[PDB]
Amino acid sequence: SMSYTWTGALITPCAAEESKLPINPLSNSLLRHHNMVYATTSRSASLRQKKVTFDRLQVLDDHYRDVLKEMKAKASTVKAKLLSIEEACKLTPPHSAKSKFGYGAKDVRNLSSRAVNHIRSVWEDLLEDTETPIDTTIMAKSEVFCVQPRKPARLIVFPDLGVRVCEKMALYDVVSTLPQAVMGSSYGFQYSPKQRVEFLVNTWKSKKCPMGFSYDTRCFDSTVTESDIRVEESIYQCCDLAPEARQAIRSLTERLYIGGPLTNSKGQNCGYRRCRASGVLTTSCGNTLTCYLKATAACRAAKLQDCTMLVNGDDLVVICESAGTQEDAAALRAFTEAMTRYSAPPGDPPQPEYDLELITSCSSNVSVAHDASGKRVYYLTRDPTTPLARAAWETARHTPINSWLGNIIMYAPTLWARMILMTHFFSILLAQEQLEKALDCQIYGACYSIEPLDLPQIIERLHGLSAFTLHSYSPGEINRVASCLRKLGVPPLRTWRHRARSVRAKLLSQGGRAATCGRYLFNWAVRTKLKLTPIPAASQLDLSGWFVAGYSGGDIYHS
Ligand SMILES: CC(C)N(c1cc(-c2ccccc2)sc1C(=O)O)C(=O)[C@H]1CC[C@H](C)CC1
Repeated sequence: SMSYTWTGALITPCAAEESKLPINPLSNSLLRHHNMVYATTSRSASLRQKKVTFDRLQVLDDHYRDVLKEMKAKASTVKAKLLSIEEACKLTPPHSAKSKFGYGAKDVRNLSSRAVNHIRSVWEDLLEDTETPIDTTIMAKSEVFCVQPRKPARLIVFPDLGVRVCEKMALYDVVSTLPQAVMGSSYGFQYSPKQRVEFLVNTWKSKKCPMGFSYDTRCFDSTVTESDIRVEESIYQCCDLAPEARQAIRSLTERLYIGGPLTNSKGQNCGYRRCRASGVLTTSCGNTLTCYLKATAACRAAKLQDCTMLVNGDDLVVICESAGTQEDAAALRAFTEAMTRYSAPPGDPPQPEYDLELITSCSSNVSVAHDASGKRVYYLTRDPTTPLARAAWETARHTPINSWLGNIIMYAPTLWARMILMTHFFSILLAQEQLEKALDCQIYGACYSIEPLDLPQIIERLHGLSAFTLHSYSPGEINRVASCLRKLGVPPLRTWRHRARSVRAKLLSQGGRAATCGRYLFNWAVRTKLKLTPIPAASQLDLSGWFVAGYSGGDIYHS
């Protein structure tokens, strides 16, 4: 069927939309070529629509039915708990889009009688009505990027806050446990950056002659069919569920997950959806399962050898036993034809790679650096263009989410995150003393409220002391960063070193934790550097739950 149908009404914004980076003193320090940074707006929704709208082609086969059964078999071991209204409400982000029924996120978290009564009614309605499509709002997603040698905005579709709270009750436990029980080590979100690097290396070194490739599905969401969504529910249905949880999942599947009407911000009827809605709790899990299923089956159809998959929602990387240059190009092409039949056509054609560092998955790639000792240490890095553009944007304007804080946590070991991001921001934060102001950022979709003064502990727990001494990065890595700093017009190492030394000092100076920041995060700043040792408070932080499952668009907030 058509992934989308449109009435012709427009996808509208519910407020004004900024697209250009503002001329700002504090923002010019970091990035100079401001006219290169932009934000997507609804003004380009139509371009995205034309690209996501089309009629899906899908042909299942024995390999597909076989992998599905293997997956359903493992799903059978799971027992999922029904979440209480209180626990569900406790998972709702503080600034989640309010309900159109007279209450918002604040009330939901407070457990106010009004928000709770409505959630129950929405739940009762789920147990009783198994057909009526549930309404969803469509909006153009606002994302910053850097011009290219632009990008039309991504589309987001989500239901009312009431329903979202119900999803959590019926499915939170399922989407957080199942992926893991079904795909095992292949499930990406169970890994912190370091562990992913480790899995990618151990998987790589386990083959005699490794051959890997990343696989980019063209607008994965619009490629998800009604069959895929029922196949996905068929997997959930294998869990031991509470009766109401089972009705809720059956009803959420027919009334929301497979499709439904689309309403813009103005109340108008925009059209209909018959594919994955990016804004429901099951998006991340559903996609990870679907992508894993099609890839695992496709790998058998293409005669690829020793298929080790790594899946993160729609992002997919494959590492396997090479069979020869020619043979691998043929096997890989066969793989794409298989995925195309299962309705996962390629965006950019996959390319076999024989150098791990040359593989981009989750917009990242593994790379080598050296620590104080001089021993080789692997870390996860990525082209810094987008992280930096976004940092500039987050410096010039005020935003709910702080990607820089999230990028510093996920990429603390990188040359760019420490040199630029840490220096830039800690400098700005001190100059307004807000090192204690907790900020919100995201990790695998989930929203987190993190304190900037706790970054040393976090970096040591997640990446290890080496992250503070990495040096002698790879040739490829410095080229990228160089090329990047040249492009956006960012001041050279010389300038950052100088700014860091100034931040370090004013940090060691003022106090305790802040001094810890200066001593650890900026140890690369001084020549007569202090010998770094394990930070006590580190093993005190509850990093449980940080890397268990993906929640992109799932409206989740961990406290
Ligand atoms: C002087 C040199 C030893 N160096 C270095 C600069 C590179 C750089 C490359 C491209 C653009 C800007 C800087 S790479 C590279 C390295 O260690 O290989 C360093 O000391 C850095 C300084 C920044 C620290 C976050 C990590 C350590």
